[PDB]
Amino acid sequence: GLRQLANETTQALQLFLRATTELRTFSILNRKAIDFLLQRWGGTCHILGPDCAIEPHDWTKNITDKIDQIIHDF
Amino acid sequence: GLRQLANETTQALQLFLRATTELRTFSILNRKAIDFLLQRWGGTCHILGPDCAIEPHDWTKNITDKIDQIIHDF
Amino acid sequence: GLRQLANETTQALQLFLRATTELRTFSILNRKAIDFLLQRWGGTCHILGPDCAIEPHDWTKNITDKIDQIIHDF
Ligand SMILES: [Cl-]
Repeated sequence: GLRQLANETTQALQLFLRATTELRTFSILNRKAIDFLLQRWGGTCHILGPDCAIEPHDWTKNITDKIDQIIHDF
Repeated sequence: GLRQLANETTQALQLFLRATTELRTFSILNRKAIDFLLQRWGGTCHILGPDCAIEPHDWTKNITDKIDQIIHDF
Repeated sequence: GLRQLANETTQALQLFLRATTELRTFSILNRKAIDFLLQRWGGTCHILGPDCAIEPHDWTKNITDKIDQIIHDF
C-alpha cells in the first residue's frame, strides 16, 4: 500500500543517482591522471590491454525515466 | 495488509549502500596513490586543475535517513 | 493496488546494478595501473599501508537475489 511512498522511494533512488554520478566523474578523473602517468610507459592500452577502452556508461537518463515511471504509476 | 514490497526494496537499497560506500573508499584510496605519484610532476591539481578538488560526497546519512523514513511508514 | 511498480522498482535496481558493476570494473582497472606504477616505489602497500588490502566486493549475486525475491514476494 501507500502509493505516496513513491516520492520517498524515488528520493532514495535520486540520492543514489547523485552518488553514482559523482563516483563516475571522480573515477574518470583518476583515469585522466593515470593516462598522463602511463604516457611515457607506453600508454594505458599497452599496460592494460583492450580493457583500456572500458568506460562506465552514463545511465542517468534511463534511471531518471524509471524514477518518473514509478511516480506515474504510483 | 501485506505491503512488504518496501521491505525488500529497503533491503536492496541497503545492499547498494554497502556496495557504493566500498566504491567511494576504494576510489579515494586510488586518488591518494595518484597524488603520491604526481608529486614530482607538480601535483595532481596542476594536471587536473578545474577538476582536481572534486571528491565524491558521502551520502550515507542522507540515504540512511531516507531508508529509515520509508521503513517508518509501517 | 498495482504491481507494475514492483516491476519498475526491480527495473531501476537493475539499472543501478549495471551502472555500479561498470564502476567497479573501471576502478579496479585504475588500481591495476596504479599497482604497476607503484612497483618501483615499494609497492602500493608501502605507500597506502594496510588500506592497500581492500577491494570493492562484487555484490551482483547478493543484489540479483534480492531483486528476484521482490518479484516473487509480489
Ligand atoms: Cl578509481
